[PDB]
Amino acid sequence: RKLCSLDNGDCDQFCHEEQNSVVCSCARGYTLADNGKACIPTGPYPCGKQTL
Amino acid sequence: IVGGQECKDGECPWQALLINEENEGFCGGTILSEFYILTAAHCLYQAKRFKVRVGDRNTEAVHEVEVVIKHNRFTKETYDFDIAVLRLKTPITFRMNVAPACLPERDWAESTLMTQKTGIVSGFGRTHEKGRQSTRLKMLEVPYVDRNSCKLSSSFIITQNMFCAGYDTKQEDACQGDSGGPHVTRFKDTYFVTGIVSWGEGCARKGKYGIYTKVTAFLKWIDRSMKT
Ligand SMILES: C[C@H](c1ccc(N2CC[C@H](NS(=O)(=O)/C=C/c3ccc(Cl)s3)C2=O)c(F)c1)N(C)C
Repeated sequence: RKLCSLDNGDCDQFCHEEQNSVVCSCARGYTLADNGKACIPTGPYPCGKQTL
Repeated sequence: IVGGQECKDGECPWQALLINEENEGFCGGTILSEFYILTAAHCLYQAKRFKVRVGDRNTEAVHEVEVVIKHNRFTKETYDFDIAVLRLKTPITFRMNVAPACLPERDWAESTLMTQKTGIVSGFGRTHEKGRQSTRLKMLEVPYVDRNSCKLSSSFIITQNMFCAGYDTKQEDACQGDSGGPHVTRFKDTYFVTGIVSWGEGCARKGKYGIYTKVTAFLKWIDRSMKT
């Protein structure tokens, strides 16, 4: 297990492998954090989150 | 939903309910955005006119539909391509119990979501094969089923646009009235749409599974439908 196969490449959401390295990305309504791995909601009620 | 548990406050906020003229729910749907609902093509034959209800966990806001986009390849015979997108007349206001599920990117969904052990199905359908619709929204964790086991268990052809989920012996399944509703998969506390409740040979029948429309097979179709 390497890259996206290893714990999803440390990405919160989408993981892709480009040129032998991990590239993370996020669903609409999220912005990729500065660390290039976390996904930050842009608003209230981002997709896929329970409203708890 | 046969078996499973009641959806508690805020747990299934992407659930939508299609209701006929007589305000009775007959199918589910999944909220995709403020204007768009995902549902099953076959649901579109169960009522002449219908509206979409969101937010109510206990049947005891309503949105009219502007455009119905039905997959042109749907066939009543095989239930292949059992998918439709609805554009509402007015946008949904997100709030407690009302929020969209995420659409995943296709390859990632196939390698990361469809390979998880389970997904979650929800709806206001019957709680027993013979029964009245549930007044409470229910949810049920359902294991993904191996494609070969799936085809072996089935009296009908399972196409590549479909997948199986559920239990072989344990008596828990989606049921009548749940069709068109969400199958979602959790990944790091985010829920992605992965299926549409489509069909089953009865509810929770021994040696049978629930059959779902594979959303990954239609991601581009969905994206295009939400632009026009
Ligand atoms: C493959 C397709 C087909 C097979 C079986 C069915 N049936 C027969 C009964 C069943 N109706 S139902 O109880 O409202 C649906 C139950 C479900 C159980 C699990 C699901 Cl996922 S959906 C159902 O969907 C069907 F509607 C369609 N063809 C034969 C029309």
